[PDB]
Amino acid sequence: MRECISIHVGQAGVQIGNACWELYCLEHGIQPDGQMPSDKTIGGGDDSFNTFFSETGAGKHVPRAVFVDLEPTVIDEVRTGTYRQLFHPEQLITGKEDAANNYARGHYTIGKEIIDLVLDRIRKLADQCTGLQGFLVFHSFGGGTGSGFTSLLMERLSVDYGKKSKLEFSIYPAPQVSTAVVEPYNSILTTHTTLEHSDCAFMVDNEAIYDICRRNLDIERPTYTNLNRLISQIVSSITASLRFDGALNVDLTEFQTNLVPYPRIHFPLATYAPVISAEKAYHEQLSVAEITNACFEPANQMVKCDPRHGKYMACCLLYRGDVVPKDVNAAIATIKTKRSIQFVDWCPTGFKVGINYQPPTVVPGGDLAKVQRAVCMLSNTTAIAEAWARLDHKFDLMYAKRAFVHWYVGEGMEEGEFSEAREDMAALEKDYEEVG
Amino acid sequence: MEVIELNKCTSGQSFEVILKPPSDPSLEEIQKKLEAAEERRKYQEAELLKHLAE
Amino acid sequence: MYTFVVRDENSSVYAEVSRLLLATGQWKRLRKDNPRFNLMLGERNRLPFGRLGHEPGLVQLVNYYRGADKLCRKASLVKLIKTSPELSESCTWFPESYVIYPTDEREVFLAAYGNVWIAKSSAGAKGEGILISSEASELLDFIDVHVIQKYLEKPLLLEPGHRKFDIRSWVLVDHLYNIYLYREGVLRTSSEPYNSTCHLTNHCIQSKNYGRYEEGNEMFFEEFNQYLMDALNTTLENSILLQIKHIIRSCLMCIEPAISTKHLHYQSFQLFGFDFMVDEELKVWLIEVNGAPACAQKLYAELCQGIVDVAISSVFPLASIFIKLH
Amino acid sequence: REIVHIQAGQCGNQIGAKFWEVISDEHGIDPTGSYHGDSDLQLERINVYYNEATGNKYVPRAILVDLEPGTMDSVRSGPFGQIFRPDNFVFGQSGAGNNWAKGHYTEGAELVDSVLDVVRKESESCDCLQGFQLTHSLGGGTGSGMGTLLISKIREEYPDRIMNTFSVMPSPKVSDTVVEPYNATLSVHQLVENTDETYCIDNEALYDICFRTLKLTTPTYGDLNHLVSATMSGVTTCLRFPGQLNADLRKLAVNMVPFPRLHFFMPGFAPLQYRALTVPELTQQMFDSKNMMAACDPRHGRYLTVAAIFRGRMSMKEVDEQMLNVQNKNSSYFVEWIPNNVKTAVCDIPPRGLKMSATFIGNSTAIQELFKRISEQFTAMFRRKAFLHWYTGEGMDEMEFTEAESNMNDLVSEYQQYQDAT
Ligand SMILES: Nc1nc2c(ncn2[C@@H]2O[C@H](COP(=O)(O)OP(=O)(O)OP(=O)(O)O)[C@@H](O)[C@H]2O)c(=O)[nH]1
Ligand SMILES: Nc1ncnc2c1ncn2[C@@H]1O[C@H](COP(=O)(O)OP(=O)(O)CP(=O)(O)O)[C@@H](O)[C@H]1O
Ligand SMILES: Nc1cc(C(F)(F)F)c(-c2cc(N3CCOCC3)nc(N3CCOCC3)c2)cn1
Ligand SMILES: Nc1nc2c(ncn2[C@@H]2O[C@H](COP(=O)(O)OP(=O)(O)O)[C@@H](O)[C@H]2O)c(=O)[nH]1
Ligand SMILES: [Ca+2]
Ligand SMILES: [Ca+2]
Ligand SMILES: [Ca+2]
Ligand SMILES: [Mg+2]
Ligand SMILES: [Mg+2]
Ligand SMILES: [Mg+2]
Repeated sequence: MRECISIHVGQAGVQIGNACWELYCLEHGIQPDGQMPSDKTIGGGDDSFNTFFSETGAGKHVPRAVFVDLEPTVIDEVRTGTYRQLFHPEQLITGKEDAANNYARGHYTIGKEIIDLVLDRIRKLADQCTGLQGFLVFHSFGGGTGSGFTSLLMERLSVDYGKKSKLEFSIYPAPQVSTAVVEPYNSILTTHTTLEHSDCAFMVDNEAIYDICRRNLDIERPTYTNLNRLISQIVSSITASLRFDGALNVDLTEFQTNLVPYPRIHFPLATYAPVISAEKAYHEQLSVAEITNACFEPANQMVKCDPRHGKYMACCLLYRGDVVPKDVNAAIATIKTKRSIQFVDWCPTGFKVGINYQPPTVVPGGDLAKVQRAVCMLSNTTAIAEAWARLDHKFDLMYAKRAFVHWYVGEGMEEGEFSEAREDMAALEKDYEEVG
Repeated sequence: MEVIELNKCTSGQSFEVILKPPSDPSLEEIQKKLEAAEERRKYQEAELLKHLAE
Repeated sequence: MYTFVVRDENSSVYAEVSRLLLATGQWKRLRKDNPRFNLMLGERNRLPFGRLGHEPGLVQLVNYYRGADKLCRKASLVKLIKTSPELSESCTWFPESYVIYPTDEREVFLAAYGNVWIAKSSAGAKGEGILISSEASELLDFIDVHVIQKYLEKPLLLEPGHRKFDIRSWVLVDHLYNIYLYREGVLRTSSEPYNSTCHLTNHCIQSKNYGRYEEGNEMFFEEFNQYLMDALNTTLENSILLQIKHIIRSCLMCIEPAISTKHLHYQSFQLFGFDFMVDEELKVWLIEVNGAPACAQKLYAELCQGIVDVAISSVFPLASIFIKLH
Repeated sequence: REIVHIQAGQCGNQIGAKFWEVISDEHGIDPTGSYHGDSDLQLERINVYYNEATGNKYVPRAILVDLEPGTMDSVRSGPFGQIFRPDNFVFGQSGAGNNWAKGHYTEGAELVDSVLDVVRKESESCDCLQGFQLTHSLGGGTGSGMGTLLISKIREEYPDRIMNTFSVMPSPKVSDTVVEPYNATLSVHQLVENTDETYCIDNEALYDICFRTLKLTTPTYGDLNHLVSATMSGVTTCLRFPGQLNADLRKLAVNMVPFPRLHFFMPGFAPLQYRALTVPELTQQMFDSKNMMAACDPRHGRYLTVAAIFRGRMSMKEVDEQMLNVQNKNSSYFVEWIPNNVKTAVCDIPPRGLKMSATFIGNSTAIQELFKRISEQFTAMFRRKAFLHWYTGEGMDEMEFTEAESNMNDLVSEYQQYQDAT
């Protein structure tokens, strides 16, 4: 067994981490006090769930997680919330004042003063590991901390844990879901500094999550809790293979092996189905054919783009619930004759399939209905470059007038870092255009 | 259409289907960047205090 | 209030559309790069489809289908017809065609090789770039991506004049992927007797005798139907339009899964110009599909108004000249 | 994360007093500093503006400054006058004679250290000081001259903290002396350099609203100040109440100020009766020029950034539909090169006596009109060196007037520069 440390950075990283660990405990039969009656080995073990949870002699199951934020009000909710008893205090790290939506302030000014404490707390987690695989890193693109501190942390993790895999779950900014004016700057600055240190990164567009919450859950004005419980179902689908007995995506390395033929193009598109309203007075359960077809609906993608106008480099289907391989193949055959699925010609036209028999777990009193089967598709398609072009265009609009740049220079950043990061994104856009 | 690498266990199973075949910066360096930005912040503050002293 | 932007200053059709939109008092034109629009009249090339449908609270409609170029480029249209099972290599209404570069199909073309062919490209404009020849060597020496297409040696000739023509049909596909065929088409005729300028019917290429038989070498349906009755004892609908409707519907149904916007975050409509040849057996052949067509001067008013009614006000309601093909 | 509030001179202390009456009522604090509210939302962020003294008393983190006793004896006798910390009243006896030089260079300079003593005492019992807010006028002597001297000395002692002002711009329609354009031109130069956000309150705009809209035949300063404390309560709502927002002063400045010198905001309020106001009426009115508190027409400029704060219980779907409708009807008046530069914020706690309200904060290039009109009034007198002896008698030279005029004209030019940017 090989351990995984999760790192949540900034408000969005922390609140999503809350939602994920709430869900994990429900999936594994772990109560909020950390106890786990099914675990008949007290004080330790090397089961699959031990990749995410350590154990104390009192039988408490403790997330291998650190929460980091530059101000204390979000993590203070963790310290006093339902799951307060779950986390060691050393794992919840807060500063005095935040990065004010300024990458430069999170990276240079405040980052410099807190990074060694964060690394010291992570090292304590790593010293509990018999064989650490690497890190899962959760943050917003748009926040000062999420962008600026995460990129500093990623650089230092590469130094201190050179061999170890790093995966990101990144929240891509959408004005539907309260954004700062400067989030295009922060997104581009953090992508450029983080690109070479991330092996595989899952972007979640707040616009897509927002729309699914409106259209499928009939929530007129989604809250962060609504957004985060939906996001945590997708994260759980992606990480289920590390926490349960399985044979696909068993370690962090396998995500790169299966999804990323070229290091820079390491942003797989996630599509999830079905999302069903819990207050649905009457519902009808969808079949394997139907949820697999739904994975090629842009309305169900985590990033709004059009895969029919890109090319695929890799594709994984992750099913939870009542699914057998025979159904998956019949559904794939039907879809391939009806959908625009074009692979790049230097790659096999195939699907790696994983099935976990336990149907998705849902938070009691939540917005999501229990379904007999669900699937998350991870596909590396050039179509996701649409989101980069959108973001790069907004950056270009503001940067041509140098709007807001003085805030970043004022924190010790040089204007040259702006254009350097922007030319890296242009190269990245050209890379997608070459392969697609 | 071919099914390969079928693995089964009590929790589920995994397999691959194929439709068609095909046709870092050091610690010192980061520290220097951080110190360079700090120095520029220190320069700008000193210019401010010098302006205010005048 | 509805808002739109103009990004193709050379479109005669949407110049008249935007003029109509403004003259309704309920549409306002924004600068080219204001993203807060309802309607984009996009540019012919490099239209940034990826930036549409992300402005919160705005219904966004554009006047091009992303992916429709596959039908509207010559080389790619040949590939589409050949490799689409619904159109098939057996397709009876499209001349034998091969894609030739200066994958390539030079060998299979030679195998097939009345042996007159025509070579063209979509880079060919204003008449030049085209070569009709009976020896394959002269055609390939002229090319050195082009298409080599069987030249229809037996075209239907209008009398008097013994003269070749082509038929342009205008087709509007709305956001619901309804297919609307403008009831008025145009014939673009040669002013020169056909001799096996009198082989290329393009309006610019047309030569003395230009305008002799009809204003600007353009014959409309009322007269052409009336000629078909007098000379051939048949009708335009029976002998030609049934085939035209079938071809239009086949082409557009074929790519519908690849380009439809019915479940997308933005919506598309598009005006297409289809070009047909008629042979002497009254068989209709597709020659080209044009993704950015102009219109006949007399028909500019009616058709531009119909675009606003069917494609624009259907999505943006205010306060039939088309045949629906289904 | 604490804010230290400072109020200076007659206008600054009278508007300041009303501000603390209003927000004390919103937070459930009685005139004796006892909390008698009904909701925990009232206390959750009470520490932003109030210190807790034993007996669960809440004392405003407010410093009251004047160069003469009168207005601060009025505050002390006022409704909530007992709430303020007695040590936090810092006053001289001489006055400043509506003279910026006396506030800035002579009478004010004798008093400023002891004010900075109270500021230091407040700042040093802060867990993590956000920054400072100052209320003053720009047309008199103490708030104008001594107030900007305070800002300069605060910036030197706390160079990394945010500084905000609610600044009242003079107008001949509502004028005490003819030297107001001199006093205001000298102050605007200070504000350009040493504040992060300045909320521009034009007494001309305030008067016209009381006369034309509120139908007040004879507005008093009290009527003007009622509009101002209401707007002050609105713009600080996102600091004082638990929202999904999570914004400190620095975050507000980062999102609202794209170029360091262009940090002068037009505020606005709606409504300006027991009748239920619908969301469309609220949104239409808060963007109406007639609801603006800087006498500038937004249709004469372009918006760089806008914040719109709605208070009360209402449909947010409706809020968004009307916001997006207002933008389409004003498409021409937002700059295209700052994407998504209109922020909508909601707070479920309505102000006293209103079911719903809306506060507008606009960084518009139309604000140049305010500075242009002050520059014109300045130059009409300065061309003849009229009334200058009051200032040269305090040791100022004419060159310092020429520089301040020059600096303001530069500010006007920069606004026109970005108004024409495409
Ligand atoms: N889905 C989701 N998005 C969030 C959440 N919280 C913030 N965001 C988004 O994250 C971006 C803002 O970044 P934050 O994570 O809040 O900022 P931060 O990392 O704490 O940085 P600072 O507060 O500037 O120090 C915006 O685009 C928000 O829409 C959340 O809980 N869920
Ligand atoms: N296979 C064929 N047989 C006979 N004539 C043909 C032909 N292909 C093309 N032509 C003639 O050549 C003319 C121009 O051909 P084509 O349509 O390829 O050029 P083009 O794209 O410039 C006209 P458009 O304005 O419709 O785009 C046609 O009007 C037709 O008369
Ligand atoms: N007085 C105020 C009040 C607000 C607000 F928060 F909106 F109420 C704002 C404000 C404006 C804006 N804008 C202004 C226009 O451009 C969009 C962002 N953003 C924010 N955010 C962004 C990130 O989350 C924290 C608060 C706050 C500024 N000044
Ligand atoms: N809105 C408002 N303006 C005031 C008030 N008192 C004075 N003013 C204005 O402020 C200017 C006079 O400055 P003032 O504050 O009285 O002088 P100071 O005590 O030396 O700062 C003039 O422009 C007056 O119109 C007030 O209570 N409310
Ligand atoms: Ca165990
Ligand atoms: Ca590495
Ligand atoms: Ca004295
Ligand atoms: Mg934060
Ligand atoms: Mg053509
Ligand atoms: Mg006075």
